Amino acid sequence: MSKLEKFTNCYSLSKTLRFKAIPVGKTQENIDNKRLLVEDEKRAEDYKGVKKLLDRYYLSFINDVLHSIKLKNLNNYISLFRKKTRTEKENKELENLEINLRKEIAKAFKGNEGYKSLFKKDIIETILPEFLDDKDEIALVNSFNGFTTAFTGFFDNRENMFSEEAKSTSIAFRCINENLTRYISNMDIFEKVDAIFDKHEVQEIKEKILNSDYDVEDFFEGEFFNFVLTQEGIDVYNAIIGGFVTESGEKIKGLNEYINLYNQKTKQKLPKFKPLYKQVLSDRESLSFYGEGYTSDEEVLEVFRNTLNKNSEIFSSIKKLEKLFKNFDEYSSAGIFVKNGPAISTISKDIFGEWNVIRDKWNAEYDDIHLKKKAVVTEKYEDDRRKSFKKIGSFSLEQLQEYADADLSVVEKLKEIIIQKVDEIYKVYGSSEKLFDADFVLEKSLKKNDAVVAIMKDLLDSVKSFENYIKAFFGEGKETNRDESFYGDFVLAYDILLKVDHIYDAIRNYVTQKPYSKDKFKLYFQNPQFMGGWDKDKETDYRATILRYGSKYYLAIMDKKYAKCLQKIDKDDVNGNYEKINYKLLPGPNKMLPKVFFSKKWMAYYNPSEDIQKIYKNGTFKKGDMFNLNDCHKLIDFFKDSISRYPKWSNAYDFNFSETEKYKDIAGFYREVEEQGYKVSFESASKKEVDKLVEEGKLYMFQIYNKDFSDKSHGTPNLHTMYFKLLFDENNHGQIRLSGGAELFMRRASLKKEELVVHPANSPIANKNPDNPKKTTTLSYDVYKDKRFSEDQYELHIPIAINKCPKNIFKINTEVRVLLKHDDNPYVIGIDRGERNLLYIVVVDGKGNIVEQYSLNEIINNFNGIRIKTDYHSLLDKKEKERFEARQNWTSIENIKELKAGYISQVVHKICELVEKYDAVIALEDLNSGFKNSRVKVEKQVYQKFEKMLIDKLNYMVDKKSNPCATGGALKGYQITNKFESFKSMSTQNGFIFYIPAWLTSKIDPSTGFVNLLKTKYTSIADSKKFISSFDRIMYVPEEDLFEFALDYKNFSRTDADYIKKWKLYSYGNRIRIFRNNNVFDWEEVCLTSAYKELFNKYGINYQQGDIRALLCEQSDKAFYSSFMALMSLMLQMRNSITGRTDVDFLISPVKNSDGIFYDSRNYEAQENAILPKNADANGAYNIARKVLWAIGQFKKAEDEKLDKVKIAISNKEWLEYAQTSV
RNA sequence: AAUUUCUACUAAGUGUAGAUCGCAUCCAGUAAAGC
DNA sequence: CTTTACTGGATGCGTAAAGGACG
DNA sequence: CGTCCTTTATT
Ligand SMILES: [Li+]
Ligand SMILES: [Li+]
Ligand SMILES: [Li+]
Repeated sequence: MSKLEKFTNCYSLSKTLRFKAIPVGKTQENIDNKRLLVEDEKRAEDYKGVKKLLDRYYLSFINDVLHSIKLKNLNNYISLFRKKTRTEKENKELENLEINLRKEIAKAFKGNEGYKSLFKKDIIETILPEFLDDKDEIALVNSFNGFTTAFTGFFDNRENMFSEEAKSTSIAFRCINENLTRYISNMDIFEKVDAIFDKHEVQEIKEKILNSDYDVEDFFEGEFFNFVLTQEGIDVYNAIIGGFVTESGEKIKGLNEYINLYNQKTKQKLPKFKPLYKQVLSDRESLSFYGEGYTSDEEVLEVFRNTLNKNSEIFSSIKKLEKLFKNFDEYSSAGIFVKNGPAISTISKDIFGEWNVIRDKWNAEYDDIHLKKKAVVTEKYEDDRRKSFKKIGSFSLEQLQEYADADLSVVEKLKEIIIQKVDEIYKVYGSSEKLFDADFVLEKSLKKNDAVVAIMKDLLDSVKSFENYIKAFFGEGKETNRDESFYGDFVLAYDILLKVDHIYDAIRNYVTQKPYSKDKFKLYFQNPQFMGGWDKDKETDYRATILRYGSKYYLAIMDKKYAKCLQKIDKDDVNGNYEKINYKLLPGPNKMLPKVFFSKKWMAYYNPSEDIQKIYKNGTFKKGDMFNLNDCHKLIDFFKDSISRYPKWSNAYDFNFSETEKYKDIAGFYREVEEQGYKVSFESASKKEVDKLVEEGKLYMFQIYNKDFSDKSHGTPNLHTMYFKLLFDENNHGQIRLSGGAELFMRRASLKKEELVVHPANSPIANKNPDNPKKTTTLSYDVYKDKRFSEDQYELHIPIAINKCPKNIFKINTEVRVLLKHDDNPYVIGIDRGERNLLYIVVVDGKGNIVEQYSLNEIINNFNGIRIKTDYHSLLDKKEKERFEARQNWTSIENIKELKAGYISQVVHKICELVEKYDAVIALEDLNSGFKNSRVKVEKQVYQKFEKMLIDKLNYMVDKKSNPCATGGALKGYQITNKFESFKSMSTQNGFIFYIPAWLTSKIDPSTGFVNLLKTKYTSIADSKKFISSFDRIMYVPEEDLFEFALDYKNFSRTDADYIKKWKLYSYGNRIRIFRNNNVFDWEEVCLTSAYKELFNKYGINYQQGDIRALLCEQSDKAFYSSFMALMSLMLQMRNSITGRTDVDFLISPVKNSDGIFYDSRNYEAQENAILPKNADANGAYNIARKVLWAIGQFKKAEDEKLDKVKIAISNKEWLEYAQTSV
């Protein structure tokens, strides 16, 4: 109640409502007969074409400056960029260059005298008719002579490219903010990593790529940046890091690939280079050579038959390649060699049926020489054999034959395998023989034809495996004796079998591309600015306006021939009438007031004093050093008077302006003009005459519609349906505004009506919810799946503006802090991410007490005593593998983003219900860019989506049950998050949302606050002795069958964070440890007390004998100390989880609380209403909430002027003192 | 298994509950197969 | 390195009346 | 000379 009511009418945001439009009467008939849709359909294809040529001219104009630009003082900026210590005044110096570098580039585009005419009608009527050289491209631009204003929104998309500000679409942004920092950051890495590069390695990149035209060290110089400003230069720059592939097909390595190889052999971490992003609008042709994909279905076939049939050389290559293996014995068994790699364990199996025998046979050879009888199997001898067994490049056929135990002979069993593999290829041809015939004609498009592709995929994979098998027989020699009589034939065939590798590529890239589909196309009705705005004065100009016949709204469109048809209509007293809109709007007071009252047309009529004309030009009314109060007043009084003399403004609106002596800035005056400048009203217009204007075809008319508008619906409306009703409701005092810019699309059907999945009428359908007690619905009418796509649909996109005039103006992050300082029992919601639970909620009160905790793997809703629980976590898993296995098999890739978004809508609702009920703030994890990456297949892309749709919902929060006119309803929705502009603008707090660090959120004891600040990984014998002696005591407690480890953290290093210091550890409980190598489980449950006893017996230790600290240090053997750490590590292994297993994810603590009992999360997961976390996941969210409860505690001390100075970001040291004092 | 549209439904009969910012442009990211 | 897919973040607009060109 | 398309103006 109390907190939420304050946040209404806070800021201005826009949304868009969408509606199926349905033609009224003869409207569609006259539309078809006048071919209006086909002209817009043909236009929307031509409009994408004219835009392509327009990009051609922009890119040319773009590169005229970027080729010849040289940046002033680029070096001087770069030095400041890599400064190790910048001061806050020195900090300000770097910006002004960076601001001027964008200014230097941005003005260089504008500096051309042809800049301004790139975004006016001249570019289509004049400039592009000159630049273009095609006779057809010249004609597609003439057809658009009428329509240049239809490009206005496209010209806006192009002036952003020439912006000077830090805007993501600006070219100046790309070159300086993005390319430079990446280039300069690479500049620092090269100096650090110059060491590893061989002089030939430097030259090989120079030889292959740079052509010795410049050296590699040249690029990382400051003054060579001007090369990479263009896309053409970047491709060369990105090549140094990435490399490229020549025409000759050699994979040249790049500096980033070399850094990895050094790091993989020496196990160090040197950073890799960042490639540079492309430049705006570049038509970038890649440098690496590739064979172009097939244009059409017919090509793919004609390649597939000709290249793969029996006659084709590729099959002939198999037909000869087998002959060599059948003739294998004839050639020297020392002249043929099997290459060495990891793929040779498979080879050992294909002969004698076992993988590791070829490895194990050779390991007996390397051992006997290099195994002196003392060792027998030291780690070095076992490990060194791994070094030798991959260094070997190949194996002689005779060297393999020696390994095998008789009778088996490699060459005879090699002759066995290959006949089998050529036959399996022969078998796929048997199934696929129909594809090859000259006659055969395809039933369905290749992408719609899963049956024909699986046939191609089967023949291609059967040919791919035989080749991929044979490739290992090359041996990369480089070999002393090669039975070159054999290999010469072998190379002749295999190089021709290598031709499939391009075909497997190109075909995969054709078959797997999404099928052709017809996008919806905007309707214009022969007007470039059709339906731009709703103002009644413009109704003739735009030619579309809204009508109302009770509970149904229509969209009327007046044909070009009859622009003023609806204006001559008057009320009919007796017969039926429509309600016709009388929309009136005054957009942009700051722009519209000077435009009209300083215009040439009215500059004479209003004679503004000589003072005025200088006041506006000198900008004395604007706030700043220029601002004068009385000067601004003179503009306000001038604008006030001239509006009163203005007829179409004064009459249309009812204007109340507070005394000019009361305004503090010109913004205050424009705001009232903006606020009082909008009026929506209706008039009466005869139904019989309007309907006559439809049948005549002078007026087209569609009904605005969604399913809530049906006369068969008795259910709660869609949230957007409410907004639409409110726009014209008389109780909407400007909260929601009908804005201009609507569009009307035509989406032709994409499915056939008869073919759809139909549940036949009067035949019982089965219900899928196992809780629904009615398992059958017998309907008297058909249910077509996706019926909305089986017929042509009209689309109407109506933008609205919510709170265009914000009354309540204050800082939201501050007002949240003010009310948390004064809430006696404030509530906090805790939301925790995971891979075992997608989202987990924990709700706590002002004292840290748990009221609610449940996982959100499954969404539960009840309606009218009907429960339904949907396992959205299962749906995301099955749909994920329905794309993985779809990607492998070339099949269709299912969409999952809708599913994820559909999941969030149920979650987004549940938090808002929780926020409404408990009046609770929200607590999320502080994640920067890095944490998005995950080791295993990730749904945490759901988490990033969870934020967006949550923040968006809180931006205007509505409950569809509250009365719209009441607070929290449709007209007065809550706004409890700062307006969403970008993810990068965010701070630690966003209104009710707090992004809090996750350190020590999970691996902490909720019962006591205990944490593992110990490092236990094994370093040496000596450190373990210093380890043990630090403890206050190590003892055996026999009456409890536990070991007790009392310690003071102050004796250990890097333990400053903990508050209590004095902790007594225990071996209580069981832990989980992962193996390092059949067996039932890949993990085991170690019993701690039953393992300390174990360890203390192996080295003859009297653990019973009082304190054991001196006793354990007595030992002199490494195996005792290296094993002790594992026992030590498990005691502190608070969180025990196992991958992929439902049962295991529990938190167990080694400390006794105030009542002497350990925290086992399992002793809670059984409870329904637990008072502590049930699992390591809920423990996270619980602490995430408490981290904020600490932040609320900070707010309780400070004073209302200074809450902005309160920092919500917890220090690691304050949090431990709080988790241990709270209990 | 209907939907402005998405998700889950059939919810008592052409639908139910929740959510839904469109349009255009620039850019990037992930997965997969081949090399 | 490439190619295909699907997916998402950051920008602009969400306008009437002046302006001009045109038959 | 009225009509339809193009430009414009910045709290
Ligand atoms: Li509804
Ligand atoms: Li995926
Ligand atoms: Li179904």
